[PDB]
Amino acid sequence: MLDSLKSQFQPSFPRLASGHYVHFLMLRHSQSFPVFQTDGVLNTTRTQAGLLEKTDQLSRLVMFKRKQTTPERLAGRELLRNLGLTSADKSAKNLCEYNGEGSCKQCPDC
RNA sequence: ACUGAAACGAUUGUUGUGCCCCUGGCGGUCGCUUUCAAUGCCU
Repeated sequence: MLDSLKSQFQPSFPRLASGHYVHFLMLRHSQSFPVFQTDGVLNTTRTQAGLLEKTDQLSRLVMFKRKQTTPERLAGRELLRNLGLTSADKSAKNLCEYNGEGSCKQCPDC
């Protein structure tokens, strides 16, 4: 499989966005009691139940972009530190810190 | 530069501590192992 798909991707990262999108379609299944909260309650919104022309509204749980992207993002940074591509030590030449001035400008996460 | 670029309401926490299905209660009451029988027949 991966040997055939190597044609689709860019050969190096472009300056301008070119309009090649690889989309991952997933079902995230709860396995033990997640708590997607802000403001002290589980985040919810009213939605229509389904696309087939319903009158019927339905309160569904919302997992915000932050609540899923950051757990993916940070699990990449700890892998890069374990491979020794980036460092946690302030005296290293390949330091990367998640939010402040000390963010790298080179590493895969950035 | 989409009023733009990146953006975890988070960290920690035992529904806990004590508690006797407990107390009282007769398997009880009535009941004939009974009824009939030649140690017998001869010397």
